[PDB]
Amino acid sequence: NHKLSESDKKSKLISLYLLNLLSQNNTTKFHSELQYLDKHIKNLEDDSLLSYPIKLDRWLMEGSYQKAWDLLQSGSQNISEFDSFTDILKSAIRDEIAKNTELSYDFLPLSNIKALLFFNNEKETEKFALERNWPIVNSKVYFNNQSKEKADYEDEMMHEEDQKTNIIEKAMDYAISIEN
Amino acid sequence: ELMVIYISNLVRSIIAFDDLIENKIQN
Amino acid sequence: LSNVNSDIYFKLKKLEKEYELLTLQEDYIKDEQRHLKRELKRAQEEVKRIQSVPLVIGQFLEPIDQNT
Amino acid sequence: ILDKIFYGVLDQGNGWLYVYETPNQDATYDSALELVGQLNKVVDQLFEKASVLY
Amino acid sequence: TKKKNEEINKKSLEEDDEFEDFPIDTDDVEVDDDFTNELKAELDRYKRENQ
Amino acid sequence: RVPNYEVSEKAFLLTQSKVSIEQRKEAAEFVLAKIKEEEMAPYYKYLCEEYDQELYNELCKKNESKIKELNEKIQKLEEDDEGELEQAQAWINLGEYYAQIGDKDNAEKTLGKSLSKAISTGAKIDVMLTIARLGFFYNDQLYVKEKLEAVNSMIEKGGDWERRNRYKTYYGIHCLAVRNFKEAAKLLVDSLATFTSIELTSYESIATYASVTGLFTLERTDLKSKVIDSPELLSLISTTAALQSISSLTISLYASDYASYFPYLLETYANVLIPCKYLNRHADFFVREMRRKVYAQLLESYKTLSLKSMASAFGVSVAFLDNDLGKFIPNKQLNCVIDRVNGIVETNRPDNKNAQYHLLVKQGDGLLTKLQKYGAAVRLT
Amino acid sequence: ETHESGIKPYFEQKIQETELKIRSKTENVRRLEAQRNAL
Amino acid sequence: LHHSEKKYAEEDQVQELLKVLNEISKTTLTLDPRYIWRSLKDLSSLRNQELLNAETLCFTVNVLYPDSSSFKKNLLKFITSNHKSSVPGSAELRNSYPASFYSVNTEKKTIEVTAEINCFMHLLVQLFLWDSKELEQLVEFNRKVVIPNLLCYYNLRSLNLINAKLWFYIYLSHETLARSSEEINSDNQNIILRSTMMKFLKIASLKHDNETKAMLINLILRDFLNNGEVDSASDFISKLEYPHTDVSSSLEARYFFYLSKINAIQLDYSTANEYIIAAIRKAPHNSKSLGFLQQSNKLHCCIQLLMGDIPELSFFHQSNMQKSLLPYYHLTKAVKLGDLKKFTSTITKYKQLLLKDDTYQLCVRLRSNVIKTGIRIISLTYKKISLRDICLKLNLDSEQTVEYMVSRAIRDGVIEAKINHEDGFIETTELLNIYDSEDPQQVFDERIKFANQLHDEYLVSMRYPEDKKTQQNEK
Repeated sequence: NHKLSESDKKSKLISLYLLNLLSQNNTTKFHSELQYLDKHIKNLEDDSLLSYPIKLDRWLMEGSYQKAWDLLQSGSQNISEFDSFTDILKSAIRDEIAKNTELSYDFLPLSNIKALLFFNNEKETEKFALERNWPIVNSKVYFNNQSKEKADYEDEMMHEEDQKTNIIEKAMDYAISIEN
Repeated sequence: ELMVIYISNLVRSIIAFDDLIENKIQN
Repeated sequence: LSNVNSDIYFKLKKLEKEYELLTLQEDYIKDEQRHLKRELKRAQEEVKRIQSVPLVIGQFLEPIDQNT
Repeated sequence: ILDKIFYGVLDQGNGWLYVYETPNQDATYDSALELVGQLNKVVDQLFEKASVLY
Repeated sequence: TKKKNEEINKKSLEEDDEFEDFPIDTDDVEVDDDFTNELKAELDRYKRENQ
Repeated sequence: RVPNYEVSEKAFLLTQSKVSIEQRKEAAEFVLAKIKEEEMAPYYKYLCEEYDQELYNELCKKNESKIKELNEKIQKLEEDDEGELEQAQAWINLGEYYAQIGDKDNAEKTLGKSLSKAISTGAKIDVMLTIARLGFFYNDQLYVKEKLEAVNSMIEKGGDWERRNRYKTYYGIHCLAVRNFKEAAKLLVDSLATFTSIELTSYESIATYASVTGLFTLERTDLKSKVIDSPELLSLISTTAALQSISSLTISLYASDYASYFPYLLETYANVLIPCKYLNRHADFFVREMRRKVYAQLLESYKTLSLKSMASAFGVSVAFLDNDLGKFIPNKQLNCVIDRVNGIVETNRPDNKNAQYHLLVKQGDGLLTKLQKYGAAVRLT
Repeated sequence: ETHESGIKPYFEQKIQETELKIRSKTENVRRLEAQRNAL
Repeated sequence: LHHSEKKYAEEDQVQELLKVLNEISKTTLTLDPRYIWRSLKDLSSLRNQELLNAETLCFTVNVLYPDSSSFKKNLLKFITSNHKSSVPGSAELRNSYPASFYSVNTEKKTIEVTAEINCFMHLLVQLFLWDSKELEQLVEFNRKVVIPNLLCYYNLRSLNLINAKLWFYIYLSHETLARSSEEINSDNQNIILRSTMMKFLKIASLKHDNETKAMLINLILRDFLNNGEVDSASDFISKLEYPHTDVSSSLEARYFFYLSKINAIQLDYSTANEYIIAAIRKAPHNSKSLGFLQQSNKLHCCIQLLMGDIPELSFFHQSNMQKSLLPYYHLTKAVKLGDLKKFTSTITKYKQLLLKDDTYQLCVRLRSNVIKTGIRIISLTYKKISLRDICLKLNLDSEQTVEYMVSRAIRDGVIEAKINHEDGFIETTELLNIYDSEDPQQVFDERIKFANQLHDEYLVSMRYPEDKKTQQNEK
């Protein structure tokens, strides 16, 4: 019970921490940290600067990336060293969507890639495509390539016989189950 | 079979107790 | 509790080989019951040979007995 | 179609009538549904026998 | 009575009896749509005659 | 006894403000005539809420009259020497007075005396049922449930075939009144043949209700045999309006003219489901089911249909169809999805090996749950 | 007494281990014995 | 009057004590004494109500008293000293018998009986404190005494079974006083409460005593939920030293309840749904489990809504637990439709009720789930649907915003569709018949193992009573 045990620096330092966990792109760890604080910030410290990372998590959870992106930008008009985690979490947004859009279709018009992932220039677009192993031929991407190639590489590992489970394997287990 | 052997055990408890009971009556 | 400690060295060391023998007896009887499974089947064969040809047709009259 | 005197289906989008006769369904499994059905009564009776333990 | 100690210890941790705090404290998913529907089907026919 | 069902249904129209203003007041004149005739002063107090003190003086008077009549009679009878027989017949007349005034509680008490001295087993069953009736009069179904249970104990103790016919109809009404429409469908179609008029909701009402329970439960095939070709329903013809409305509906379903089906559905909702008390509460259950069952039959006959074509046939809009069907799909009888853009309603129904796989895997999982529970229990004990 | 309360976990480990082995052995050998006799 | 009642009351206790005492000192059958000890407490708790409860005081005077006399004095002093026959040796009803405690010989140290009598005396004391609510001073003092007294002894397996009930009481009394109103001294002692049950986890693990291990693990995990370090719980729970060998089915049910809570917030419903259901079955179903029954129903509603499942409407309707499950009911509807507006109103209005049980924490996160669940149901109904139609229905801002919340959702394969933006509809990804697919082989594999496990279980167990019955004398 209070004797300081609070600070002006406390609200600030807690906010930056939280922000850091989001830039790692760990939803769980963010929740874990939150629960540690939760009781002691409910009305004792209230929610007014601590609010910036909670609002950001919320939107991304929902999957409204549009919304997330807007607030990131507006964070620099309510800068309190927010900038240092802003930049990281923007690269995060693009990675997440890219991963999703593999399952959706194989082809995006050059204009659609730029719009969805929030590229500001076509330079950023063609750069990112190279790092995702997609060529750009005639202004059209080509997700077709990398998807097949990833399956091929995965098939080479050693864990593995029991993970797929052979027909020969299934029978043999049941037979000795009986003959124990 | 669990049940059938189990029912026998319950009865076995009774016959065992009787042995002790029957020894008292002769004494 | 000084007393218990002494016994580990003396008595119980000798009895640890005795407790190995109980593991051996356990092992042994799985093999013996297994054996009687095989035997069961082989005995079945014998019975079947009797059932077979040649045979002679009779007329059953009455029982005298559940098994005769 | 509903009476089941030739049971088919009518695709309007092509204006065709496909008619189907004897659709395959696991017979092995037909025999198993009655077998599982018996097992279910049996476990209720068995427990009732085993109510003597309590 | 053997269970009784474990059960008493456990109830405290759950929070007394929230079941009895609650009354002190304070297409079955949504409404039948057929009344409304009456109004709709009739209006279809009105249009339909004149179509 | 006899007036109670008539009184209550009129009282229920007056309660409702849904029905036409004309019918509500047409019913006002009629309920009033029987209110005075039977002296309903204790019972008027229940009815006046839910939508003269003379009725009460008339009451109290009727009380000392009919109340006294039976009293001194009952006493001369208890003095006179035959205990078993004479006292109990008199206690049956005692229960009749409370039953006239619509007090279900005191009727129960005196009729209990009647039973107490030994009477014919058959006679005891008649008496239990009388009490049971008064449970519908209040609309207390919980009351009926327990009363009817005591009858089924005595039905086979006696051997009574005579009282078994009544029990079928009362039990039909019970099942009808409650949410389970399954037992109702069975109990009531056989109460058609064995209808006993004596203290029960008219024959015309029973016939209508049988059809309702018919439609909800029974397959297209199973409706044809048991309801349409049902010899009684054809003997009774369509005279009353409600019978006509429900009957016509049945017919156009089988014949699969779906121009005339949906107008009949509107009619049965107005004139049959809402004014019947039992089916006011079940209006929702019945109409949602009918919509799903007709649409299911039409989807079975088509790999593919247009939305415009399904709608046009019904006599509802394309917009209207689109909403009403999307309520019914996740409850899963229709078994279809709708391509909005192409406008096709494609129909996907399994009939293969998959059918026999689901049934097996589910039943066999239900069995394993039971083995675990019971096995683990017996080990501990 | 006080000394021996402290030094006990050296001794206690070995004897309690050994005892557990007896309990499980007896259990097994007599269960299998019943099976063998029936067959 | 007063004396006679206490004496008779004391006598009743003396009878019970003697049964369980004889039992422990005659051969080794550990499990039977332990069950007896559980009933003895309850019997005594129902007893106290009547024939006065200063029967404990009586017994203290008439036993060998090392520091139990002064502790008892301490107890009356809290609740104001009332003396009336409270001086040691002013009753001798042992009478120096070899049948009911030899008063001289114990003092001499030729025979020893203060061992067990001491362990029991603290147990009686704790039971009385909690019933009354004699907390404050007595709690700290109790904790202080019992720890050097029980560690004085060379710990048995027997002794361990008694002290796993004492450990619970230490934990409970400290907590209850705390939630009444905070104090500084209460947090100083908190550090010390964590350290003692935690150190003891290692001791209990060497002794491999099952009752002790189970108990300590539950307390340590509760402690972590109180203070909000999910991280600490992770390291602790990787190792599973939770025995399930012989412990009370009630402890098993309590353990699974912790696991559910933690996993859920770590975004796993695969394990959570299994453990809260499992716990209901393990838990008794008496009128003493009303607390437990109710709260299991409450956590499970949340777990299913989080995954995206809609629980039975029937589940809340047909329950007698509907009164309580009023917030949960409302959540279920809001989510179903995908209507955003209803959800905001629900969660604000029921803030306090949800916050008691900390389900409120879970409910913020159900904002994602409102929108997503309405789209699971809409894809199911309409196979191919324009983003335009979705937007108008559920109020969602524009076709670009809906695409983003959906794109994320289908990666995880909740909705199971694929987007076509170069045409402009979203097309459900069918699996249709799965018998046709190779799905059933995996289903079978598991089930076979479950059957196999029960057979082995039947077989080990069946023998257990039989071994006893044979050896006993029979006619």
